Amino acid sequence: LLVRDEFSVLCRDLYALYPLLIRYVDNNRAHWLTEPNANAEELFRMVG
Amino acid sequence: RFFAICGLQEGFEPFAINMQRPVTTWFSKSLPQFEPVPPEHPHYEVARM
Repeated sequence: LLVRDEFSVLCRDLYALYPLLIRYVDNNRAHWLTEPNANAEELFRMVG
Repeated sequence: RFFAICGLQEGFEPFAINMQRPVTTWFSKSLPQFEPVPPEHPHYEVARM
């Protein structure tokens, strides 16, 4: 019962959120070519 | 050939997944042939007197 955490718990969440919306825009095109041989033969690599 | 990447991991099966013979097919011939006039032909009306 404390709205003081709204500055701590929340707010700062947007800092990591905007950071997360940077690497995801790069891995997308990366997976738009690493899906053929990745899904073929075997896997393990992308399983992580 | 491709399938795999699309298909299996979203729920799809080929058309003739389990059959013991090839699927028959049709086509348009071209050669005209006579046939009775359908009474729903936009602009053609025939009747008996």
